[PDB]
Amino acid sequence: RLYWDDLKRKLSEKLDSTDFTSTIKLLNENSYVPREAGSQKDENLALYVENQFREFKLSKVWRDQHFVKIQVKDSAQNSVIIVDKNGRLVYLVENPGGYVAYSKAATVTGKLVHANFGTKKDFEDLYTPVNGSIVIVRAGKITFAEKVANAESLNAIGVLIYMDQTKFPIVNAELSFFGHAHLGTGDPYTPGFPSFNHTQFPPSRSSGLPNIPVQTISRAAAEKLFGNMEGDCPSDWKTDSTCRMVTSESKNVKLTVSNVLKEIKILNIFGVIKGFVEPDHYVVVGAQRDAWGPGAAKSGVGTALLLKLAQMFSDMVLKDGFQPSRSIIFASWSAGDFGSVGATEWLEGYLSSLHLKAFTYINLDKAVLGTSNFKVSASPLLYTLIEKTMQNVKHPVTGQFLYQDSNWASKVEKLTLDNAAFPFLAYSGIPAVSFCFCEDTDYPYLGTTMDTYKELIERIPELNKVARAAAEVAGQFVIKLTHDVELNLDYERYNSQLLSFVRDLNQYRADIKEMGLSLQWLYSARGDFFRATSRLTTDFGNAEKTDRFVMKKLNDRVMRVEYHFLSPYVSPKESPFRHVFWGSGSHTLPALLENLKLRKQNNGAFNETLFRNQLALATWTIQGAANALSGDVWDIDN
Amino acid sequence: RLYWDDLKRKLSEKLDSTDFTSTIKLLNENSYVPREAGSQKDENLALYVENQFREFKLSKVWRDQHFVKIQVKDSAQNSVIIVDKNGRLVYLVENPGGYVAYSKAATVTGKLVHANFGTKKDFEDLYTPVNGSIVIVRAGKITFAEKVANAESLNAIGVLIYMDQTKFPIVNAELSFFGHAHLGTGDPYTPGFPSFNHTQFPPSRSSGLPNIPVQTISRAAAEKLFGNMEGDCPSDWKTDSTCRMVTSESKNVKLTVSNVLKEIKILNIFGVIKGFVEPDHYVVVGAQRDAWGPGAAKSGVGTALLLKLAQMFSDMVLKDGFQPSRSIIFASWSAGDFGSVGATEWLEGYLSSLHLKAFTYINLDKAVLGTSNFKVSASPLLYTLIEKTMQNVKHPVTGQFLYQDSNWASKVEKLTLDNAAFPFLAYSGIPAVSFCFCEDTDYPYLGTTMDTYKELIERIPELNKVARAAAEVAGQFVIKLTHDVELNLDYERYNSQLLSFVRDLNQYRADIKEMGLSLQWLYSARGDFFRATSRLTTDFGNAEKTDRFVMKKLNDRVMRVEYHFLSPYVSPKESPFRHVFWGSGSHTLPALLENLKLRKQNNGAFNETLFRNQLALATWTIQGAANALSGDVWDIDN
Amino acid sequence: KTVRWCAVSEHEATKCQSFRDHMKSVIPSDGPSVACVKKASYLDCIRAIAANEADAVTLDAGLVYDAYLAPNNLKPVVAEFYGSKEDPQTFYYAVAVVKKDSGFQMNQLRGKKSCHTGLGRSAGWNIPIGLLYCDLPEPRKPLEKAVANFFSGSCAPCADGTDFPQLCQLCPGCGCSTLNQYFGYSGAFKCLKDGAGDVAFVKHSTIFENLANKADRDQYELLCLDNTRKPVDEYKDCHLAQVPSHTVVARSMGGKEDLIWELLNQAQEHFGKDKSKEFQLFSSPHGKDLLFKDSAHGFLKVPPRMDAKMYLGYEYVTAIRNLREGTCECKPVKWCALSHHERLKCDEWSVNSVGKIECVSAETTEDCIAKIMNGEADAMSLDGGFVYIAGKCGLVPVLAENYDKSDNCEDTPEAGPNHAVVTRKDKEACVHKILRQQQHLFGSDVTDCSGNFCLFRSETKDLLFRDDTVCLAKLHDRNTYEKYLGEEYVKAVGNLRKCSTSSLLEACTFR
Ligand SMILES: *[C@@H]1O[C@H](CO)[C@@H](O)[C@H](O)[C@H]1NC(C)=O
Ligand SMILES: *[C@@H]1O[C@H](CO)[C@@H](O)[C@H](O)[C@H]1NC(C)=O
Ligand SMILES: [Ca+2]
Ligand SMILES: [Ca+2]
Ligand SMILES: [Fe+3]
Repeated sequence: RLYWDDLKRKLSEKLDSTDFTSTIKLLNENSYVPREAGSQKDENLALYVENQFREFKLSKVWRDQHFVKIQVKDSAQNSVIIVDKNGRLVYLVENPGGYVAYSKAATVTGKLVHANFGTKKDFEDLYTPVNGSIVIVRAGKITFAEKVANAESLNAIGVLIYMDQTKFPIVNAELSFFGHAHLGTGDPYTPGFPSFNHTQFPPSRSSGLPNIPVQTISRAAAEKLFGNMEGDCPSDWKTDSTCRMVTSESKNVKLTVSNVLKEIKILNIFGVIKGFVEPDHYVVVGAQRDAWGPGAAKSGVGTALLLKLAQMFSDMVLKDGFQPSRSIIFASWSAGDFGSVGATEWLEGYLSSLHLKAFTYINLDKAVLGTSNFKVSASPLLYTLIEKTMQNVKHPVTGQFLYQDSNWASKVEKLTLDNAAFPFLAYSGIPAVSFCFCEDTDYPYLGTTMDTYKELIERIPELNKVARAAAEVAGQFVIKLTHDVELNLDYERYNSQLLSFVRDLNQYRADIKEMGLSLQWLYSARGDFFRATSRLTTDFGNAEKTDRFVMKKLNDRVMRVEYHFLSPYVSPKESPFRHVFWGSGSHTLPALLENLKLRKQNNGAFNETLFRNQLALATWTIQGAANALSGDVWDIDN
Repeated sequence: RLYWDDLKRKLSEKLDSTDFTSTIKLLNENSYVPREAGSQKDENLALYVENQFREFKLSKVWRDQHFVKIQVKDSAQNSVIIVDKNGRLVYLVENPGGYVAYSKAATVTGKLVHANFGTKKDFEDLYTPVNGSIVIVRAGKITFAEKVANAESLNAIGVLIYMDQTKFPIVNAELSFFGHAHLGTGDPYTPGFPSFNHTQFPPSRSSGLPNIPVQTISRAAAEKLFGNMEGDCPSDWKTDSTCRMVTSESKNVKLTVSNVLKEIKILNIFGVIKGFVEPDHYVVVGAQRDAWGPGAAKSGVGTALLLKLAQMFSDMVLKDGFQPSRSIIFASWSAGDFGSVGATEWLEGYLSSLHLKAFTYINLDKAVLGTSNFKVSASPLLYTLIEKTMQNVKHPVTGQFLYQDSNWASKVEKLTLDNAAFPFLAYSGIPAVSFCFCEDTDYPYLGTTMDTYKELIERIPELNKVARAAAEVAGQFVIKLTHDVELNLDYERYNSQLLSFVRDLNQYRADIKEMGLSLQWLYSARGDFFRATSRLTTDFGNAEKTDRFVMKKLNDRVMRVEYHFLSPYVSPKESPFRHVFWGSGSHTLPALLENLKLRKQNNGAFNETLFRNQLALATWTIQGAANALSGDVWDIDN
Repeated sequence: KTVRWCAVSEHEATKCQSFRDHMKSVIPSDGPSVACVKKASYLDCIRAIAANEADAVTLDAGLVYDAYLAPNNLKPVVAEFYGSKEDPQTFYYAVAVVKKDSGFQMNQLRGKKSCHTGLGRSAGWNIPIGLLYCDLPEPRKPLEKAVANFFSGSCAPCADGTDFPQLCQLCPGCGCSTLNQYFGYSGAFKCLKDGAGDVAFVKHSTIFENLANKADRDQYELLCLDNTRKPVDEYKDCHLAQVPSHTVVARSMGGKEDLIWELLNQAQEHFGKDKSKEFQLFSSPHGKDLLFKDSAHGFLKVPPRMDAKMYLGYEYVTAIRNLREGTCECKPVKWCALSHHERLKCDEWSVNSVGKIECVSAETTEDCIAKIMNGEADAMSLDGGFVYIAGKCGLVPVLAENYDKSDNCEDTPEAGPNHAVVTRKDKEACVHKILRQQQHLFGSDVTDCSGNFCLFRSETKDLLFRDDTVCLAKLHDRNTYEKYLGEEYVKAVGNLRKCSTSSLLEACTFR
């Protein structure tokens, strides 16, 4: 009855009558002003979202409660002081308000070195060895947990994180910020399994937990520390002129962190709209609810969009007459500041229920930070779904469409650990998308106590128009994926991804030829993957679109490509991020290249026995994915 | 057009005109007389089976070649001698013709102890400590590899395997037998991945490989060793009067094994019959081809049935007019004597292609050993499919039906490592079935050089009638599973299986209450599983059978139960047998009970931290399987 | 708003357009209108309402089963009554009509010619073949093949002629429509009258509809269950079985049930029986039993709670299911739970009984009672107020909760009314057997409920059974809803049900 063009206009008309700024301001009320995970204010907004979902008359509204462990700054405050070579001296630098979650919590003392950002590359260029010394690093480029992980690997005693004026132009220099050092996602005390009372909560701990204490300090406190340090920082780093390299031989720093664990109740509340054709298949739209500070840019916007998209889509079903072929689930996640806990615990608990049933995840967190450019990080398959949406949605400030760069796909950045979409793509194997109307520089007041509604209005004057544009892009993703009987997941796109991997491995063809190894099998594995998508593309062309049975047999083959890229050789408990393209582990394809980079330098770091195994499994992972895509189980060649 | 009764009669008429004995005799020709894996005679029969399949005009006939590593007795023969306390003395006992594959191959010397069968229970009752000494064990009750594994755990230096007259009434006492000591299935040098040239064959070894030398010896050679031993064997064991316990303090045994590895080519040849409704779903029928000796009972019968079932079913499609809703694949496996290698390498290589596509495996190996009783080892789900076939197929000797015992399901024995159906059920998660017209005592000439056609005819006079009965039972399994649009996989049966596990765990309720643990969550997990099958049973009742779409949505939920019982917490490479009911590992349900048995004895063997984790994952494995069975992702309660 | 009505063949189509025209004049534009959809068979009409091409169509009670099955999902909303307008009847008699002095009885029908109303029909298939099902030669599945060999020649409408030629011997092709000479009640009787068949399975009112002469009506006889032939006028004394009345079905969700009944209520008050001479609702000169049956005198509203399985009843739904599948020590008793705590105690009880008692949970107390009706549940405990509601649907109590400690608790019952354990009529023997053994194992025990299981102990207060209960006493007499509660209590809750009425109580009173 209703087509794509009828749906495009019906969505746009609802967006024009929707007031976003009034909703974001309502979430920044004194009642929900502080929304720490498992707090009264977090539950208050949860009950609000539950009732609101129930008011939009959705198909079903249910809640899931988890009991996860987090870390908080308790009675004993953490402090950073400078001491002499014999004992306590110098002066007290600062007692920070902010802290780093999942820290080791131990008193440590020693020499201090500036590792800058804390990138594995930053440490390698350091002229000063980081072994047995406390390192200080700027916020940015990477995750805190990544920052700590790189330091702990070089035997550092502790890590200090601060925000320079250059990257973070903030007036107040006494301002403190929050973060977490857990290298992973979900509750670190329940890895692989959900945090339900069913599991009885057994004694188990994640390997992603740091073994060294971490603390965040203010700009002013860092400058006090630089005063006691000597050596000018290199012009390579875009930083302040106050920046200093190492402490003098007379005085050194002493960090003491004493945070304790706390068990809390998290509430994950969902809302679903049942489909008419295939209700068992569903697209999930998630958004973070909790925030350490006031959270306007972090969770304020995301939760406002979640509620409004659930309103607009429900009105289109009941009133307009829109019939989705597949279901839509709206999710309000909690404990997101601690590493996307709520979302990862749900994926770990209902893994079997959404196996090959959930085909896409849309993340609404941090969708609005600036206004300059539009940035999206997603799976290769959603690439075409985005490209089509970009040349259909206009920019909120200018008049031009979002599609301006033809080679935008090559400038797409990989999903990071702090993103809520990471666990969906790397652990579960569900194509996820995270879009942003971002700025050249990240939002300064992100993890601070100055993430207020007022600061958001001052930085982004036309907030209502940008939030409407954000909901329009997200709204067209839902429509496109649930409206037509053909899935918009482009399996074709990936061939560029495999070609890129083999070209990078082709550069080291001489080193592979030297060993008793050939590359011809990886050429075929890649080639067979193309022939598999080419055969599937023709198979879509030679089939009737109106027939339900033929289409379902073809769409199920499309829903298996992301799953087949999850390594079937590693344990999901020890290495949850099984995905070979965007995961972490020796099983991933990037790690195969990273290991072979040590071979060219002729040092004792390259592991030949590990590389022969890495190449063996990856060749068969790409081949197995190719064989399973087309030709059944007998039409395969080799 | 044709129904069940029309199919039953059309199959029976073809069976009456089929001559089986002539086929088994043709396979025992001088051309295929010795069929060692990767030998000329093995390839000869392979080419014969390929051509024969091609002559029956099947849909497609294809071959898969693997390059696996096996062990063989080479130039240096293995020997067993008795020596004095200072050096070489005594006398030479025997140089065996037979050997044990995948042995450590090392010269060892020491005291000898009779561990009887070699069961973990047998060792615990031994009055003589097995630590630091060579053990001798009878063939039977369990696998060689199991025999060795139990010995190596108690620090034994080596293992000797012999066949007593009581269990094996063989005239010739100089007769030698073959076996393998690898605790697992498949090529032990390519665990988790297939043995293809694509993997480049990296340096990797299975943990199932024994670290101590193993050798098989004849009855006569054992009696020579008993002559030098003292101590009478207990009446508990049904063994010969020659049986002696330990060697004297003056003289001890010296075993030396020197087998080498050999790379060989294995050919796996398949034949498929495409279905008309759902060709992508298929049932697999496999049979072993290779044999160390002549192999009449081991592979002679199995391969004869494979060829004839492929003939009869092809004639029903082309001539009679039989239309199977799902495909049928006939498989001729090689290297089966080495631990079902051919079959496991195929499952490890096309794992992705048969995920949720293969719904049953029928094994034809060792279907005919005796005539007394009918024994079947299979999954709980096929239980009802068997019960129905047993009250439909008549016994070849008597006139009565096979269904005589009402409580036959409770007397079903679990599948063992030597069975080719084990890898299908425990690794892949495909319900498998293995039936036998077995005898009270196992076939004596099984792994020997006396597994000839002549010996088979003498022991089983009416071989043609028993092979026809065997093909009739296997033939009705194929029909039933491919004829009707409803799957005959009974998900209901399993509830008895879960009830059995919780009752066994309920006996130790006092020990669980003592710790900070409750059992109420496992009661619900079990209960929720019943409610899930009950809801699915009613859902079949309220749906139209003629409708293709509704049925496919229901049959896909049935095909997921076996998969959901495979642990999703353990690595498929390290612990391939993921299945929690019939696998090996700390992840399995039996292992949870076995670990809690050490708690009641108050010794330092019970691991509380391991048990709390074992209980946590298993509770959620049963719960997750329940949640995923019915109610989608929002209709679930808790 | 317009209501799309489905018509089978040309005959019903001509009556539909005439019905659309006559209703348009007497009813204003603001009121309901009638539209017509052309269809070849009754199966095409069911698939049409499911695909939103039609809205409502009248079917036989036995064809309602087919309409309930997914993905059709149709619920009966308006049912027609027979007899008279003063005394409505929601059930008709199914009888077997044969020629006078033929020499054949009910037990001897093999090799005889038969005339059916249609495949899946109550009086023409579900009942006649149902009694002779377990006497049919093997195999029994498919059902159509066994009837083909039993009768020498048969005419069963709406049946596959290519696979079963013997069932379409008397009527070639097996037409599902009025286009066929032998279709429906009146068609199956014409199959007997013309001399094509020896036995015809129709309704008791079919003879009076086709024959008006009293001398011609005495030329036939009715076969009884005890192999006897009785007069045609005596149909109450000699009949096969009583079946539910024909009903009009619509979609479960968005099937405008309130709009269809609003249309049909005005149809009977303007063009009903003996109301108008221009157009008749239950009569047509083009054919018999078109749109609605000629034996019908009006329509009655079907309660919202009553679904298709409830409309037919346990006795009839099970009969159809066993007729298609092939079915002719006690089974586990499925207990019904209300809350989370009740099923948590039930699950522990399930394991301790070793699969003798299972658990099936429902949303409310009223929903558990409905599950015992269709077969999803077996037994549950209920208070005196709910025993009246359960008893009116067709569930008899077997056990009573005794709160007084005595020497013989199970032997002697208590009066108090007390909480009673109600169950289905066929599970009376099993429930009273299994639960009696459970009381001997988990009944009255010492303060060891911390270690061992106790049935009459709960985590909170009153779960499956009340905490102040000593034992569940067995009733010596077969007590019903009136026998257990007494003559005084029944009148008390009956008057209270008038002001405070539940959806299930109104649905069970319908039949
Ligand atoms: C779950 O466990 C927590 C303690 O970790 C307890 O406070 C809560 O009441 C329990 N809830 C349930 C349903 O067991
Ligand atoms: C595979 O490798 C073996 C050696 O292990 C070699 O003999 C054979 O020719 C190779 N075949 C292919 C297709 O590479
Ligand atoms: Ca977890
Ligand atoms: Ca392998
Ligand atoms: Fe009827």
